[PDB]
Amino acid sequence: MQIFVKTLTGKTITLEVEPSDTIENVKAKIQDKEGIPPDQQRLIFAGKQLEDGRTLSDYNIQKESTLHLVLRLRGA
Amino acid sequence: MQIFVKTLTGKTITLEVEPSDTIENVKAKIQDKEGIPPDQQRLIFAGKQLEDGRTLSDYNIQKESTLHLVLRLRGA
Amino acid sequence: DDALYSRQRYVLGDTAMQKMAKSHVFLSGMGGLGLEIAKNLVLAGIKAVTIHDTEKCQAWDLGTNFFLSEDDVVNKRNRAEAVLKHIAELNPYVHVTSSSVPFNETTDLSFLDKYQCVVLTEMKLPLQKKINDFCRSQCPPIKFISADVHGIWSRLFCDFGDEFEVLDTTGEEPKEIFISNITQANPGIVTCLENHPHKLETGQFLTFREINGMTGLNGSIQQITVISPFSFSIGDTTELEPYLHGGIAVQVKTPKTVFFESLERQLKHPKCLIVDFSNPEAPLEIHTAMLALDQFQEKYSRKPNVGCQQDSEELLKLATSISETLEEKPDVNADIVHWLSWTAQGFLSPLAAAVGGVASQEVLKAVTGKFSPLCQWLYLEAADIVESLGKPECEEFLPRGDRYDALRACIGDTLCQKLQNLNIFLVGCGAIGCEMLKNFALLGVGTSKEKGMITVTDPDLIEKSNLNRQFLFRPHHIQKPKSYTAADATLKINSQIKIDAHLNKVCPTTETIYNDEFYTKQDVIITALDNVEARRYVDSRCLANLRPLLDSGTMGTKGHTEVIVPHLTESYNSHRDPPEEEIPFSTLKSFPAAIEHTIQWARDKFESSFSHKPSLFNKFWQTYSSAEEVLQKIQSGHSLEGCFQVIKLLSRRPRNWSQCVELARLKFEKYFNHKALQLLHCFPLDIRLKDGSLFWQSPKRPPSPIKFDLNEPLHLSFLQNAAKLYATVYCIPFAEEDLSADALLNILSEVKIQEFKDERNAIFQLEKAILSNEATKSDLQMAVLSFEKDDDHNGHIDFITAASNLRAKMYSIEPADRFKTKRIAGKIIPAIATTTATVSGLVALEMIKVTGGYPFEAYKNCFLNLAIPIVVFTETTEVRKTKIRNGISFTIWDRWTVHGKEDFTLLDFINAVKEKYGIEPTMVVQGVKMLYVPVMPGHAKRLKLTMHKLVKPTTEKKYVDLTVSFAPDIDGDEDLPGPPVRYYFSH
Amino acid sequence: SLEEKYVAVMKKLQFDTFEMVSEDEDGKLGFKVNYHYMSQVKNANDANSAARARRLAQEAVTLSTSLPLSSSSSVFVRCDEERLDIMKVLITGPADTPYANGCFEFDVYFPQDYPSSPPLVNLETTGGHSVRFNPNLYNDGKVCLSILNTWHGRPEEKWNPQTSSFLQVLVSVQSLILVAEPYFNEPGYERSRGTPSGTQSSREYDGNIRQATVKWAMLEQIRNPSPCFKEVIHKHFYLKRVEIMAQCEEWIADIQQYSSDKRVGRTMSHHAAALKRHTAQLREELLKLPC
Ligand SMILES: O=P(O)(O)O[C@H]1[C@H](OP(=O)(O)O)[C@@H](OP(=O)(O)O)[C@H](OP(=O)(O)O)[C@@H](OP(=O)(O)O)[C@H]1OP(=O)(O)O
Ligand SMILES: *P(=O)(O)OC[C@H]1O[C@@H](n2cnc3c(N)ncnc32)[C@H](O)[C@@H]1O
Repeated sequence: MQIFVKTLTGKTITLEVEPSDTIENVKAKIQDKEGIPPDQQRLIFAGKQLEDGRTLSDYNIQKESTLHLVLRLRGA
Repeated sequence: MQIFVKTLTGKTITLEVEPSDTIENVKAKIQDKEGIPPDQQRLIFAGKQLEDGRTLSDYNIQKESTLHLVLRLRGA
Repeated sequence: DDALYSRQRYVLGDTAMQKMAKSHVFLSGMGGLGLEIAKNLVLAGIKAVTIHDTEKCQAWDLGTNFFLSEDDVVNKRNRAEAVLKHIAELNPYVHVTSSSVPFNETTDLSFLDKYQCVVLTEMKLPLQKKINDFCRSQCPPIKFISADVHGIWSRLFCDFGDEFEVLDTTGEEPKEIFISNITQANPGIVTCLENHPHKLETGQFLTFREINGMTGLNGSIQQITVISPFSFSIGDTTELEPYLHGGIAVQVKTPKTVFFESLERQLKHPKCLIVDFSNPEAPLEIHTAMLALDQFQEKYSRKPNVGCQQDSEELLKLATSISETLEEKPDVNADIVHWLSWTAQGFLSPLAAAVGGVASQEVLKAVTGKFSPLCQWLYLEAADIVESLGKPECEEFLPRGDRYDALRACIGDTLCQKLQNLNIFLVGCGAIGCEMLKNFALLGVGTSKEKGMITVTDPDLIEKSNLNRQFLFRPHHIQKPKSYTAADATLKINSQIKIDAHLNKVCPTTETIYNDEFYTKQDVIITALDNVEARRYVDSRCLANLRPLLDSGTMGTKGHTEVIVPHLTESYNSHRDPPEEEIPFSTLKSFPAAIEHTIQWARDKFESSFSHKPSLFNKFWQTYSSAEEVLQKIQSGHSLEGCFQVIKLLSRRPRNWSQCVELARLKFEKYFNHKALQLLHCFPLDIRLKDGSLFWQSPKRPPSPIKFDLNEPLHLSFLQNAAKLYATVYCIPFAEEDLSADALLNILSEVKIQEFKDERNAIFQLEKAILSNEATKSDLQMAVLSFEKDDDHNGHIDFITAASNLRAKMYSIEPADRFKTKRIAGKIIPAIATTTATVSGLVALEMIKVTGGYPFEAYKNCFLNLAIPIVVFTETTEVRKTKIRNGISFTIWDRWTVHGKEDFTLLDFINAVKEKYGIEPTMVVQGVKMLYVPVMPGHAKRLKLTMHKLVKPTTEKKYVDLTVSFAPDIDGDEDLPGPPVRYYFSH
Repeated sequence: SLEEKYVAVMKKLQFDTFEMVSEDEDGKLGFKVNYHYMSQVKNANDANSAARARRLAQEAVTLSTSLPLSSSSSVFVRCDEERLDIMKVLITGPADTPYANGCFEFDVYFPQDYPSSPPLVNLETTGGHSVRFNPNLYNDGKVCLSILNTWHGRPEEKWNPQTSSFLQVLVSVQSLILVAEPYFNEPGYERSRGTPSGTQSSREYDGNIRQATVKWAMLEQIRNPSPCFKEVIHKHFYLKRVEIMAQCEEWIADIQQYSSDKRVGRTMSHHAAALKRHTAQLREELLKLPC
């Protein structure tokens, strides 16, 4: 089951996941190629942020769907 | 004669050894208990890292003592 | 001048800055939207800007324009002329002109070719079509932009001709990778170093250099095909030599060509941009409804009347007719049409502000081509406000004859009345703060005489560079409190505003004045801070008072908005932030590989040499009055802290200018000559490792000693700055003429340079200084400096740049200019007005969502990056459920209470907790000061102590809050966290 | 038998607390003892951190009993009576090392965000920043360990809040840095292991280290013991006086055997003279030591 994530600044990543896979492992499999801590990244899908512990079936995430990664800012 | 052990993950392993047990043996022996590679199998008892050829009573260690694990060095 | 565009240069660049000059842009229509876009564009600093309006000022416009006043309304001036004076006050470097030439179908468009971009506001659609057709046919084509706002709806359109060229897709700097292995295969393979994945995408371009073995690849360009995270594919390499080592690759950017459409062609299938994936189909319906409204306005030459049901039916029929005509034939949202009909003639300020910010950014994209422009439509709206309103009465939306008629038509009188009674608290008066104040003034927040009050605190004084982004101040306001200047500027806009301004800085120490009752009196808190620690502190403070909290942050073309509501959402501390990384110490000290390494090394050396040592010297010599006393104590063997360093510094104290010059020469020699020699001596070049790999392999780069030479401008600047700093630090006066190259050359003509290779010596030198009368009280004083980035004459930046370039040349790495090094050293945050304005609009928009007590679903959080450009909206985090044991659970909003007395003891507290909440704790700490831990010795008897004595509180506080924990159900586990408990000393 | 008495006595002084900072009515913090990070402690006035308290509370139970204790080497720890974010740790040089019966005090601070970040570690007994006792060490007391450094490296070589513990950090130090051949802790020179040049370099390094540690590890401590560890120091050295004297004489005999060399003769003679000078005073310092 193929899935894509597009973070800001135009970066798009290709991921392989399975529906019963839970969210903490979902965010874990991106660290092997990006290095960001799983607790350091926020993931968004169709306007609902993915809470820890659930799985893709909970959020009805299908093949070739697009999720995004976001970060907070500090400057003012 | 078993001896207690405290590893990095904190679990207290206590496995039967012999007074004549040489560390070459334990290098392979404890490998799969956590998958820890032999090079990363860096240990100390009496606060001192051990040597493969010597036996337990060579250092005059007692039964059911407790030693600890450490990992590979790397500098600044 | 960089003193005005320091921040802007980082965002744009020098070449884009040059293209920014010699620019002319035409504007039509100075409504609220036109006013704010002109303000933003003037803040940008375009050479020449032309504005136009044929209308006249009216009293109703006072609620939409913050520059108009009663006199202009009385005099019925043309809106183009009544403001032309004020806009010039922002930037004298900007030439501004007004016009009032009537516009119609037969008006000649030839004169418009003078400019290069045109933006239209409040214009009839067919004439816009004609203008776009004319402009797009120009050679070169002239950029066209259209935008409008009606009620709670806005429309964005763009056209840059059939073909456009962009010189930078993203603006993010290319990264650098190091080569671990290369395979002479068809196609070739290159392996990344251990760890550090290349993080690339197939199709990108790159260049190489400094390759051993495969030297023919140096200076060439390939296209990649990523295979693994640590490997990829390149062109055929079978024809070259074997890969020995080395090799540095960096991405090569490429310009991209985009395409557009005519307005009319886009009208049959607008290419909108999705900003919310919950309803991706909504923008098509919004476009259809906007088209139907335009058709109605054309047909009846008027806007629909609020509550006029027949107009609603006619507009719905028109929308049905248009929707089927569309290429895709979308559905019809009757609610959308009804709401648009209800508030067609309204006007909302924050939405206009955000639209203006994004439009100004698009204008910058048009004039520079720096970022990827939007293609080719955009629609923003805030229907959630009226979504929870149900079915209101049109009577509440009727105007009463005040400046708030438009907003009353937008939302209803009662909501506005609630806005005028709000006590709001704001922290920080940065760039976002001024926009906040402007929006509040336009919204009439807190204008009620009975109630409604604003509090702002900031210790900062006005700075020259800040005026580029902060508009509420003026150049003649330099070195003045920000709060009072901002308050006066806001009060000038609207007299009814009641503002409280402070110079205070929020921090744990000043918590006394900002006591809990102060927070409770306030209704909501807004943050505009630049550091995360203040965010955490304010969030923790407001958590104790259960008040809504709002936060936003910005950097360049990126920003984020967060909303916090008690009992419903999570806190800021519920999520972490990426901490700043630090390079391994050994790399900075010995083997730098990046320019920033040398920059930080120079900064740290400056700090050590000019702050730490003088401070230690002064502290040591204020500790001991008599130097002879110190010598006597040393001779008697008494240990003294830091004695050797300070005595070495004292023995090496210069006396005159030439001594300072010699000291600078010696320090230069040691810094940039001897270290390389010692490193080579300890580490030869050819030494290998156990695997045989050479010690001087990448990323490590062998250094090289470099000989002194006065002729070098780098040398000259370095020595001049060092001598000035030494003279200042030792408080020895000098003359500027001494800095002449000839005089310094004469000074250095007689100085030797040493070659390259305890208590008794220190005592001897101290006694020699004593007998030489070098131990006076004035000698036991030392100047201490502080780093300054805004001072253009202290030479700190010059010295740091010279040192960084010198150390870079030590390791033969490319140097950097003044401004890049200045930004890197100062951690300067690039910023621009467009993003700040847009995020301010978003915050103001959600402010009324907070005010109305809307349900959880209405609130949205926004993340955006105008560089792409891209905008995303989400629903905020729901508060999470946290259970402990026996089904007992709590959230972040929980806090338990205990009422004690004068003789209350610890066992009493423990038993009372066990009874009231059913479970007995195991640990108590007041903040970070621990009060009882059973593990620590002697804590058992602490159970029999008065809480007043054990705590020692302040008399003003009638209570205290403590941290608690409970034993886990199974041993070997962490104590289960619990909500903090507020103990009361009495009833 | 003597080692048994030593272990029994030192066991009771394994862990304890002390009063290091007091407050007036204004809340100002007065440091009764010398500390390295007083500025950071004063600046970090926020008590927002709470998970750190739970983590330290869980840790202290393990720290009360699990500390190593033997005649060869041991560790000691002191903490504040009220605060728990500050800690002084004393380490002794293990047996069969150039650090035999040394004494080394380290300042450790715990950041507010702990355990999200590794705690701060520094050495204070550096002889006034004069001596570099180890390739991974520095005159300022800083240390080269990637495990503490939060840099790219490896995921296994980072401070993982879920797994890494400060006690394991202490355990890492002894047989990894405090080794019998610290000159071979420097990368690149282990490549030349077995060559006579490396042997001579290691010998010179060892003599330098031995004289440095006899200077700044026993005499300085007995003359000016830190108040937190005065009694520990005195009770240690008093029960070890004869053994320490014998081993010192052994070192003095050992070093002079290379004075006949030419490549390192001058350094060896310098080290021998210094060591004899230190031992002369150390003898009487021992003889005057009360029980
Ligand atoms: O005080 P620091 O910033 O730590 O710099 C010191 C200092 O050099 P400066 O006085 O030029 O700053 C030492 O000299 P002294 O103050 O002790 O006389 C010098 O010692 P050397 O003269 O032996 O070079 C040492 O260099 P090193 O650590 O190589 O011994 C160097 O350290 P950095 O240049 O790395 O800061
Ligand atoms: P940018 O610098 O434009 O905006 C930040 C402004 O906030 C002020 N500020 C920072 N930190 C504080 C605290 N703790 N209290 C009050 N004001 C603060 C800066 O001075 C900027 O004006």
